[PDB]
Amino acid sequence: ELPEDPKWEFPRDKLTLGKPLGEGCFGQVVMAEAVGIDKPKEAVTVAVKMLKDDATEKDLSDLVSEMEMMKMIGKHKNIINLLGACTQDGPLYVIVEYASKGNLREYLRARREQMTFKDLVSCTYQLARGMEYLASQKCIHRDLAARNVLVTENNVMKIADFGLARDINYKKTTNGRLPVKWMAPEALFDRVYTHQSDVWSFGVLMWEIFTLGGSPYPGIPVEELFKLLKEGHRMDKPANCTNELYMMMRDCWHAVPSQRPTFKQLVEDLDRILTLT
Amino acid sequence: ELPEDPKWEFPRDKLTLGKPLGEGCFGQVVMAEAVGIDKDKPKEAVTVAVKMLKDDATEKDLSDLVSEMEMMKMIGKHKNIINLLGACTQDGPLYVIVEYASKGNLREYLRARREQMTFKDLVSCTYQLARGMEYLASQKCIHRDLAARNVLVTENNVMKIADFGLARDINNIDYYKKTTNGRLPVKWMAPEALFDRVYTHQSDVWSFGVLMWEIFTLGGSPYPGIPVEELFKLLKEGHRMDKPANCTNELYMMMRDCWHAVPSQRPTFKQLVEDLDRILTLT
Amino acid sequence: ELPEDPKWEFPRDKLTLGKPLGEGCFGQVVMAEAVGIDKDKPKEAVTVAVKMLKDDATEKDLSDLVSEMEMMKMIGKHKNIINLLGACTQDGPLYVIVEYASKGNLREYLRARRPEQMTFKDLVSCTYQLARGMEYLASQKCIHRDLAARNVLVTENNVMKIADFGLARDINNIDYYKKTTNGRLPVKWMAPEALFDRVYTHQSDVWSFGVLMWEIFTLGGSPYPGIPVEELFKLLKEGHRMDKPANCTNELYMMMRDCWHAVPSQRPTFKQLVEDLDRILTLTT
Amino acid sequence: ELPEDPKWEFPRDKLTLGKPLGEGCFGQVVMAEAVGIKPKEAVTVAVKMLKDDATEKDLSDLVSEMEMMKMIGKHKNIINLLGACTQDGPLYVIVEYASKGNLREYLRARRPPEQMTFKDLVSCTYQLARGMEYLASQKCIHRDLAARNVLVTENNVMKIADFGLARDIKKTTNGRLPVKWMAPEALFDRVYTHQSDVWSFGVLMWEIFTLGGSPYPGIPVEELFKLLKEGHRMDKPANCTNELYMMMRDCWHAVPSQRPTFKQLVEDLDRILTL
Ligand SMILES: Cc1[nH]nc2c1N=C(c1ccccc1Cl)c1cnc(N3CCOCC3)cc1N2
Ligand SMILES: Cc1[nH]nc2c1N=C(c1ccccc1Cl)c1cnc(N3CCOCC3)cc1N2
Ligand SMILES: Cc1[nH]nc2c1N=C(c1ccccc1Cl)c1cnc(N3CCOCC3)cc1N2
Ligand SMILES: Cc1[nH]nc2c1N=C(c1ccccc1Cl)c1cnc(N3CCOCC3)cc1N2
Ligand SMILES: [Cl-]
Repeated sequence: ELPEDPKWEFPRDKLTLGKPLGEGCFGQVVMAEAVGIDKPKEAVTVAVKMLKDDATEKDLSDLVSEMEMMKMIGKHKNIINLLGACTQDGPLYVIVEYASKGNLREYLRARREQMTFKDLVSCTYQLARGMEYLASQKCIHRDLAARNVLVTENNVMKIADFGLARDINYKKTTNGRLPVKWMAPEALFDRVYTHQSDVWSFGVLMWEIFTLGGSPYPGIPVEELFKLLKEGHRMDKPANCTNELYMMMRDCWHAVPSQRPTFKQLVEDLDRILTLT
Repeated sequence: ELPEDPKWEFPRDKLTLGKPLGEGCFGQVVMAEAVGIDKDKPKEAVTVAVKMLKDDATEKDLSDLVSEMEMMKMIGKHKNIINLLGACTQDGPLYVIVEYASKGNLREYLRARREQMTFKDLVSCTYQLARGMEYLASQKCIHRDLAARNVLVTENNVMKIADFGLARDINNIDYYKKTTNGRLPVKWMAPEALFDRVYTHQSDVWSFGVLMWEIFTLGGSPYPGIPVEELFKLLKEGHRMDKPANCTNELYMMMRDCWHAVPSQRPTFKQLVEDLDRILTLT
Repeated sequence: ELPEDPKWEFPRDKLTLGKPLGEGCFGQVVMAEAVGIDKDKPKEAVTVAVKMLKDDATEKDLSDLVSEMEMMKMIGKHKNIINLLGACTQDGPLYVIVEYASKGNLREYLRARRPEQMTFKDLVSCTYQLARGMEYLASQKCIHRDLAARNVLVTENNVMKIADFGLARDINNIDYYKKTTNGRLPVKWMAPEALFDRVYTHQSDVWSFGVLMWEIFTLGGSPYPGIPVEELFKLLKEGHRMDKPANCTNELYMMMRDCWHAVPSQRPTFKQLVEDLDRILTLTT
Repeated sequence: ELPEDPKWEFPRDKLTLGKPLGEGCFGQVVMAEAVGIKPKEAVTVAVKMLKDDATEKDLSDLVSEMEMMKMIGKHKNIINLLGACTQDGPLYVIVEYASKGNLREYLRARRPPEQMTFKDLVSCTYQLARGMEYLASQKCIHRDLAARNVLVTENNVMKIADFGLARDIKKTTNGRLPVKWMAPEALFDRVYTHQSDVWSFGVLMWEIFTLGGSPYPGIPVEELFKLLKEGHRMDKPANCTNELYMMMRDCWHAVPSQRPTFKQLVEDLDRILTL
């Protein structure tokens, strides 16, 4: 039923299972070592993303689309790479890179052995760079939340959850099935997405980073949240982040999409900060 | 955002917060004692289940919860379907107040009894989940998600259907293929919904057959040993799950009947209510 | 060596072959004149077209004819459908004879007369004959799976006749006929349920009939114009349906849309199509 | 929708659509100017594409045909793949263009009542013969060898074509191949052998020597099996020299081991051209 790209395909037999990394509602993945993925005969360890016993058709449609999305994006230091994809006789298995420390939100939450401010800027800098590569490839993430951004072993940040991604190169969905708190007003109300919306989500992502994994829009119910955005309630600055970042961070959250800064602008703005810290 | 249902609204202050009865991936429900709701105008506390969106939320998830409140008001009351005691639409975050089932949901109700359950008792639940469906489909609605995991058993064991938020009104046009197929789990879905993208009343009966399978083989997963990806390939082939152990052939023939390839020829929901009534009567 | 059917047999000596009329992937038909083939008109030569194996013969083709011949025996005579007149089944080559329509297959014939002259009433009238023809098949519990405009032969004086019966199969006790999957059918004229669920029925035929009206209405135009077969599946799930032809009246177009309903239970059955068409037909003058 | 092989894929924009070049009931082939190939120049190619009446099974046959072509490689005397469009949009499989079409027609349109002489008739046989030789040792077999499925190349170079019914090396359905060109060994027991094609080749030789005349003239397909079951063999064509007639008999040998091997046939033919 599912055709196999020759370059991506990997034999089912070669791969070996490991203790499951996680079992989310979105998808199930099991850590595993796959040998000779590149053949160099190296038994690399790759997390595998796969379906649950009961899978929604949209999940089936989404994971497969997520696998396809990885092929288009070029290998980049920040975005999580796809090393090999399996579409054998058995159930579809996707092989991804393994990030030893888990997602960004959970990594900071476990460091409230300490996180110096320079590292926080560095963590922020890498995300901008990743988005910049995606912008060049015209891919829009649609999430950009700390909770699905894998931070790898030796602290190099990695973007993740490309299942929701679409290739940009307005009206295919109402921009539902996405976390509202991390979602842009333009997408929320008019159901269209653009690079700016990721930047707004990225603006929310910065609060996740600067609140040491803290949840955004504290004390506000999602139903209530529709109203504040129209009137302009933007969250106050996190303690650790310096004031200069806030003007940039707040600028990302804008009423009109055109005003919001593009990624090229953000990385360049961010590159200097690391230098003077 | 939210209007006013004078009969439906229940003030936030009257209802009391409680320990959570599970946190679903889609939404969170927390137990509550409803001071305000009146069994017969007592104004005495009655236990209840509050269903609320958890703060991290899907864009659709807010909509689905709102749809669930809207869907239930239209349905009315039947002894085989979950009640709809209250809503807190007027203020704060949406809170939906729905009656509580002591025994819990049917799928795990059966797994934990693999206690003693007589064969007929099992027929009774299957017979019952059929009476409820008949009323539900006689109100020009398609539940669209029938599965054991969503049939809730009350204390004293009276089966109540749940998760009504997904099902859509089919009153004058029968759910043409608008859907993008993210609506339902593949294992419990009908083939026409899976392939054609059309859902009719009959598709609940295809789903109902799997519900008969789950109930009959002690809350067991269907299409076991078969990956979802591979499932589609033999659905066209027509291979179907075999009769669960200790199930009478007559129920199995009824089960296979539900599994008819042609939606038009599947047993009508009235027939299912009618047969089981005869079947159950013998013993 | 096939078993003889006494009624169908037609002596080889009586039949004397004539020049060939087109070629197909199922074999070929050569015009022939058979003496007194039609009962109640004995000792007369009535032109007949004989379906015979192509010099190069597909094994499926040999089997195909045998099956095709069997279908003719069961359907029974009808003014609007091609009818078996006789058959050659004995020792030697197997010639199967079938009625000869002077004008030819309908889609091409229409393509003959796009501004010859064809008035709108004839186009509506022509559809009525096909709908009536289909009803007999529905009544006789058989389904013509490949019901498309190109295969409908129209006779001299326009008595439209159905054709290319090898695909159609009996449904005496089982309605779906779900066993056959993707063996040999056009995607564009296939119904949606059958294409995806591998089930065919009479409501399923009407969808093929639905398209057949469109081909006929726009002078034998190809169905689903400008859209490739490969990408047809995606639009079909989404609900795209071809637009009404410029020639078409609104009333016919609603029936066309009516014949394309997603749910088979909902589409009209052939009795309704013939009845609805008859009224529309009545007001033509 | 379909996995794209990087080597084979050719961008849709690059190849101008062009116009029709003959037709077949199963699929449609249309000539086109395909810029590029590693010439880096624009030259004509015939792309085979799904026809309007798309059979459900027809799509599978097209994919199999593309697959067959990929493994074979390139030979002088056999039509070989020139890359295919693949994943984006509609699927067109591209093959090399032949100028004069199928050989059977080419021979018919060269019957008197510069026509080919006897050496030219022999020359076609050698080419066709060597091509089977190239195909031979690839662990592949054509399964349908006849004049129509053989395509001449502008400037007279013969190329075997229409590779869909080939399975690179007996559970096959064996419904879709013609009775007359089928090997007796193959038709009756449904067995398929690399050298079972010599009979097909033996029949093919006959088409060339009578400039395309239909094989077993006067014998209907229905009655054909009986003659094959008993001892029988097509008559030697008038144009062909007697030495060839025996080759056909040798090619038609009752048991598969006995039919001359493709190297043998090709080697035997060379002497004849050489002589
Ligand atoms: C797909 C993928 N690729 N790489 C991954 C990974 N998934 C996650 C993950 C975490 C929570 C929820 C969902 C998921 Cl999918 C992950 C989790 N825990 C890791 N850790 C092991 C060692 O110690 C700390 C914990 C590592 C991970 N990395
Ligand atoms: C919406 C609703 N209405 N009524 C409900 C209820 N939700 C559930 C539930 C069950 C499975 C998955 C999700 C959910 Cl939300 C529930 C769970 N467990 C119960 N039991 C308490 C006492 O101990 C045994 C267990 C009772 C429940 N009742
Ligand atoms: C089986 C049969 N029965 N009757 C037939 C007939 N076959 C055909 C035919 C047509 C299209 C495709 C396939 C076929 Cl087989 C036919 C063709 N051409 C005719 N005409 C000759 C004189 O010029 C005008 C045209 C007449 C025909 N009649
Ligand atoms: C695969 C391929 N490669 N090259 C091809 C070609 N297909 C054919 C062909 C022939 C018979 C049956 C099927 C087919 Cl598909 C072809 C036919 N006729 C040509 N002629 C053009 C000029 O006028 C006389 C006719 C040219 C052709 N070229
Ligand atoms: Cl139906």
